[PDB]
Amino acid sequence: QSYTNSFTRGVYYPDKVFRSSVLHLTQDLFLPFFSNVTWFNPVLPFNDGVYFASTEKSNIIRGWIFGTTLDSKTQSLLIVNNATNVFIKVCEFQFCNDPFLDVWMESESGVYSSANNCTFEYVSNLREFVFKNIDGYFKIYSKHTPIIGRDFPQGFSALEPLVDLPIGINITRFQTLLADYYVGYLQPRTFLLKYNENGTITDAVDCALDPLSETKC
Amino acid sequence: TLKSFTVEKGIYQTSNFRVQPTESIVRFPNVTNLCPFHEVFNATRFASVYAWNRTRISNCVADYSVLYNFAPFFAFKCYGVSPTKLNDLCFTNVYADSFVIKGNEVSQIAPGQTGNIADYNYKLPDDFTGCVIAWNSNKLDSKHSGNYDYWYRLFRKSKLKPFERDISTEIYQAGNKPCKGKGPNCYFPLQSYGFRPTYGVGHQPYRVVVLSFELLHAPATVCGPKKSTNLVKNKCVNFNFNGLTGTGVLTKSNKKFLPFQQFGRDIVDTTDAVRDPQTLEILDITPCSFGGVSVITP
Ligand SMILES: *[C@@H]1O[C@H](CO)[C@@H](O)[C@H](O)[C@H]1NC(C)=O
Ligand SMILES: *[C@@H]1O[C@H](CO)[C@@H](O)[C@H](O)[C@H]1NC(C)=O
Ligand SMILES: *[C@@H]1O[C@H](CO)[C@@H](O)[C@H](O)[C@H]1NC(C)=O
Ligand SMILES: *[C@@H]1O[C@H](CO)[C@@H](O)[C@H](O)[C@H]1NC(C)=O
Ligand SMILES: *[C@@H]1O[C@H](CO)[C@@H](O)[C@H](O)[C@H]1NC(C)=O
Ligand SMILES: *[C@@H]1O[C@H](CO)[C@@H](O)[C@H](O)[C@H]1NC(C)=O
Repeated sequence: QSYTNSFTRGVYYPDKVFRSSVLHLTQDLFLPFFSNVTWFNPVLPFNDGVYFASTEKSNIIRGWIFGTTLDSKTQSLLIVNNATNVFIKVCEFQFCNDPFLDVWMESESGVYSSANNCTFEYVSNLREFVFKNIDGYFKIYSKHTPIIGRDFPQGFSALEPLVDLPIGINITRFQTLLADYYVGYLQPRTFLLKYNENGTITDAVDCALDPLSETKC
Repeated sequence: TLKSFTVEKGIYQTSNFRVQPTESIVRFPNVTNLCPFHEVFNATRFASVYAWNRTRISNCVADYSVLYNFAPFFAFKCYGVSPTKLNDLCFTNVYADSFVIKGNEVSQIAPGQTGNIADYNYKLPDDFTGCVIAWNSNKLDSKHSGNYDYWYRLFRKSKLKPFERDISTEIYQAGNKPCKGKGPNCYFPLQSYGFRPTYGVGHQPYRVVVLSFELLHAPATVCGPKKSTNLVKNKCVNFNFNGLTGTGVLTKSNKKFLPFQQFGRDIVDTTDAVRDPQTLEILDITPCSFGGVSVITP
């Protein structure tokens, strides 16, 4: 594991309101410009949301698990994007420590060991996700820009909201489910977002980075 | 306005004119996901009262008015809020109960009541907010030989508490001596019914859905269903779109929204545009004409 910098990555649509050719000064939880990003199965904390980037070719990433203690005594959220449809299941799954399958078969979901109440269920190249939790709602935003090359592209990409869910649970620890990735932590900030003719976010400016990027705000 | 009876020459300002609305438009989203309580109300077999199924109802739209006509509920008692208020608060983690009990027993399923079933089988709290519904089931829960498949508790060395379920099958003790097996004062605390199609009205089986439902509060609030009306364009109307309420004229537009957006806003705050949840068409909202009504006198 190493430490790198995120140029201008992590900017997403804050709300579901259309705006045409404008500049909006908003306050929200974001990933600060040029913050320190952990580059990587340890357990990582969940401070007011996380930003997860993944780059792979072998498709080893298979999902995520979230919870407060993961002791099978409090509700845990499992997201598995196996091969065709994504399964979201919210309960006290008795997960195994290391769910790994050799290599065909595409079976044997022995990730968990026992079942419980299980209230909520749901079905449906530089993959970037933002996971936020607020007001009892879990919000997952995603973007998939096919990388042209092999380095990390310092560029701007807005993240459209993939799903908003009323799971209504509590989460403080999150892990990763395997068969390179980047982890960053969000903070409250104020941003200036630029909107084209088509309610697309094309550029963003922070308001706590530099002297110039405060006079701009 | 001038507070005088002698108006001189000039153009005097006066009241204001507005174009008042004439219709009301309400357009809630497509009505797709609703629960087939068909599985909850039209099943072949139900559970015994001692092992009552706490049926879970979630993630759908409340449409049980067909059950008003398809199933003529002879019993309908609601001790909580009025049904007319059910649109203000909906339910997501709501529970339902399925009972198969006798005839002269539906009166015992009521708050503050006493009896064998109320004390040993199913006890409701004093502050009970729910609806009891019952209906006769001779045609599908009675048999000439006898429906020996529904059981009920008779003996227990304690009283019950609101919303408690017991499945215990251990023998009941009545005397001082320790007990191993039946025989003497040591009875089995489970006894079945003997429903037949030719019983009297008070002994025929009643399928009793004690909708002891509530559990309204939840991060999610799957709701009851809303009525929608038609849409009127090029006219001054009072509109309500998914909780956004206003007045104006809804004309055709050419803005290219993105698939995840609902409303639109101008440079300041105002809801310039909107998207209809059903036909998925951009609609421009323009405010009603208003201004001054100035007067010219010589
Ligand atoms: C993380 O990156 C920031 C850049 O803003 C730097 O100031 C900080 O020292 C870094 N932390 C490390 C390398 O441990
Ligand atoms: C359902 O929830 C209750 C309490 O929340 C728990 O005691 C019970 O074990 C759960 N059911 C299962 C099958 O785990
Ligand atoms: C908006 O979408 C249209 C779709 O044809 C595209 O031509 C245009 O370039 C986009 N952006 C602007 C600046 O309007
Ligand atoms: C839902 O959308 C379909 C698509 O045309 C339409 O046929 C149907 O009538 C809509 N339902 C409602 C509630 O109007
Ligand atoms: C209740 O559960 C039993 C099994 O425990 C089942 O046979 C019966 O059909 C169920 N009835 C209802 C009310 O769904
Ligand atoms: C459902 O039950 C009602 C109750 O009488 C009945 O009228 C209706 O035909 C039933 N529908 C089906 C298909 O089970």
